[PDB]
Amino acid sequence: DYLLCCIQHCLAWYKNTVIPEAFYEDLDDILESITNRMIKSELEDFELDKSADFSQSTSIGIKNNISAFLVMGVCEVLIEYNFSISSFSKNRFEDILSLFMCYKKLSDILNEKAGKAKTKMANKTSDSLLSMKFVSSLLTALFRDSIQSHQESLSVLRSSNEFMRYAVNVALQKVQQLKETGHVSGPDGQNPEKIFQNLCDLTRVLLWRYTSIPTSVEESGKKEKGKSISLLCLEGLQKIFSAVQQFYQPKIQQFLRALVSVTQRTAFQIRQFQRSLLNLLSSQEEDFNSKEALLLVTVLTSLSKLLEPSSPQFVQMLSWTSKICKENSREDALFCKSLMNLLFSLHVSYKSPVILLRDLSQDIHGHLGDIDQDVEVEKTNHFAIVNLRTAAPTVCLLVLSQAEKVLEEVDWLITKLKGQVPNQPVEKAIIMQLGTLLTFFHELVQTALPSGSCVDTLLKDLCKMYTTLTALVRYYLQVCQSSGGIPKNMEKLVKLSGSHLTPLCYSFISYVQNKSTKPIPNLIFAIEQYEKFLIHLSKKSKVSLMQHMK
Amino acid sequence: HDIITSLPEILGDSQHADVGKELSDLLIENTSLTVPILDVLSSLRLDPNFLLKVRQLVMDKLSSIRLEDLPVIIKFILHSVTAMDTLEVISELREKLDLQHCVSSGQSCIILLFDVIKSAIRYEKTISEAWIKAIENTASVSEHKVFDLVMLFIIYSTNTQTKKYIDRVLRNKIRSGCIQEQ
Amino acid sequence: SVVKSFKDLQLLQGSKFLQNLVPHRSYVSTMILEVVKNSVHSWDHVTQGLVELGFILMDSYGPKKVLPSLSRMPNQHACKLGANILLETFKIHEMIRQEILEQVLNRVVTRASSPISHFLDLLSNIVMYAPLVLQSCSSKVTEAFDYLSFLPLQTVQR
Repeated sequence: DYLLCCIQHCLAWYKNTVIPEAFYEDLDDILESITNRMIKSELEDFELDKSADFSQSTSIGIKNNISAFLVMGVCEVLIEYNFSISSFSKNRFEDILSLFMCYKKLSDILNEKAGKAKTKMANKTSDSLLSMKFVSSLLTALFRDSIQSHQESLSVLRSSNEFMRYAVNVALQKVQQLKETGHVSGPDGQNPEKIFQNLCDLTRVLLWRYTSIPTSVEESGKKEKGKSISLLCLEGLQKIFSAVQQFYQPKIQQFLRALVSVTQRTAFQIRQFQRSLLNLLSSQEEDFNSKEALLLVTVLTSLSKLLEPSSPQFVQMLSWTSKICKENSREDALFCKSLMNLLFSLHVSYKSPVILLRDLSQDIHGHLGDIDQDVEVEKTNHFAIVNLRTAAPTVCLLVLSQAEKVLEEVDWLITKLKGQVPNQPVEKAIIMQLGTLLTFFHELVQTALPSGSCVDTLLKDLCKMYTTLTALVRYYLQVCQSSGGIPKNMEKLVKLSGSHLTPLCYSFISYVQNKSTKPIPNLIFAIEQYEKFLIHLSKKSKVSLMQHMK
Repeated sequence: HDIITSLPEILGDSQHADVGKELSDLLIENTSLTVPILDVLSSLRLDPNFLLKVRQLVMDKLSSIRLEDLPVIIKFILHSVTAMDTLEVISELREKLDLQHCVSSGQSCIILLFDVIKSAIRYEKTISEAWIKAIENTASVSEHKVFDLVMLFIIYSTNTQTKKYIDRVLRNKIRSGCIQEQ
Repeated sequence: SVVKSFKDLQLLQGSKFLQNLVPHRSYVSTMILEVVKNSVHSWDHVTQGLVELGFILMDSYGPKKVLPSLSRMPNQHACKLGANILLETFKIHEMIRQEILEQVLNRVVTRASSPISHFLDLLSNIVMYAPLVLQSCSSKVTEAFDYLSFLPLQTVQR
């Protein structure tokens, strides 16, 4: 296999470069003999599938398994050779098809034998030996090329759908290699620029197959609906974009100039990708390939890292995303999760999300209802991507984790403000966030969550809320002797924490404990510490904060 | 020198042991051909036991080597040192070496020596702690030699985990009436 | 302080709410590098601390868990501070070459068990920048070639 790959690459280099005397023709005609005899070989020449079952128990099965992998690689190298001779001969394409049919026979035999035991060997998902240069060439030729001198002879290769999914699998494996290592396996997998150039060319090809030919042309079979070529090309897209951001961050502009700053380029591409997602969604499919939707939001998430939070295209992105969040239902937890993830990540790097957190909690409280079974609330108006099976297990964890991040940021602010002693507007913004978060928790505590990680995480975040209030009143204990008095906005906050939050905290602790270890004691420890430090402050502030308490 | 160095391209993988025997027999015979022989023997296939025997066999002969090779021989001993024989071999070396006998001629060759050591000990930690245990464990004889100061200084200059360790050791030594002016 | 630097900056950049409030204060990373520009003249006394520092950043926050943001980025940025310092120094303090170089190689050769990817990356930039400046400190490489027999293959090739 690997020897032959070297020979035919050497020989291609010898054709293209060395000639522009009586030696290379030896090897040519050797190769041509190997072609014609490897064609008319079949499986009892190599005593395969029948006499040895390639078994990972015996030595002879191991011999035949090693032999089969050698054969598969030989097939592929002679594919490359027969392609490399001529300008699109019919006969050579017949040879290539015969070789691939041999290879594909061996692959579906080995797959049965990796279907009896587990897929613990990474030896049938081992590399192809085909150059990435080659496959880029091959895929441009297969899909985009419509030159009539080559069309008649390529139309036999087009008819092999199996061949095309093999080809895109090969290209995906090269991409996966480049991600996992610094580089891919075969020849010119060590000059990054050549690898970059072949990526770009591939990207154009896979866009064309994605964009030109839709996915709703499925006339293959109902096993091929997770195996569409229009899906495989998009998988590469995702992996390409990640790989080139990861390794080739200083060439993204010259990467998009293959398909004015990065923003406008990327915005028009997004427009095409998000239109693809819109038309996918707007089809109104009841089967609903969530796979295709997931890859579209994944690629949009990968690309959206290159929109500046000050750009109008950023705001177009955000408005578009919020619109999909306000419109499109799409009943699959991971779909909703990925979209919400993108929206929040984008949103908060433009402004605080606590309005959006508040509206999502309003939806949760609407849909679920209350602990007391006598509060009729429905706020389904706020966000369409909120269901009975979605928002209760899944959305709660994300909105609470985001709220935890907010509390970390105000903790950092409070720590920095304690260490400092620009004073007043800082604390005004802090209490704005904390008030709206406090109404957010007031809506959440009323709801009935499932008994998994969700309830303990709600109790843990409310412990973090009381810890942040404790740090707040500690800084107020530091400052209230120097200044003399408390700002009026803090007095409203402590009234709202006394009246709204803490009673319903106790009610929710009783509600979680009645239905049939450390966190609920930690919450009641946190609330009593909150009350203690509030006693200290109400004494050392000359303001009565227990008339606001009950 | 030429034909010897040409031995491993010549031989297959069978007739190694007899060559080993004969070469070690030549090595006790002639001191001139340590270096190229030791090179050869790192390239052929031998029993570890044989290596260790030839090691003790060269090192007994360690005073008996002209300076120029002395570098490369210690080079060998301390690339070839295992983790476990460390303190014996160091003790033997520490005994057998002098920094007194040799002495433009003496100093350049000695300097190369200390370079070779610096390398060995830079690039392998266990020599250092083992080395000091092998002076510290020889607290007994008031009579300890030039090497031992030179080597503590050096290790202080290099790996710095040992500095406290060197200092306590160097104090215990001075108070003990070993270590002195002359 | 430098870990601390990077935690602060990371938190800000992930978060616009803090960016509205806080004035962009220079970060310890940037200040050190400015020391490093100013170092050129007469600061023989400063440079011997830099080196100690940079090899402490790399040695402590070299990668380990493959042989995430929190265990990765303020180590990555720590380590990658390291390299920036020591490259920048190696441009201008021509007497702490063979003391960077010889210490890189000293952590190259023998370990081969701890991941040293970052160190060869450093070494590539270092040499590339002026290899003519390692023909003023050359013996230290050629005495590290004598350990090439004992080294894993990626190490050696790379």
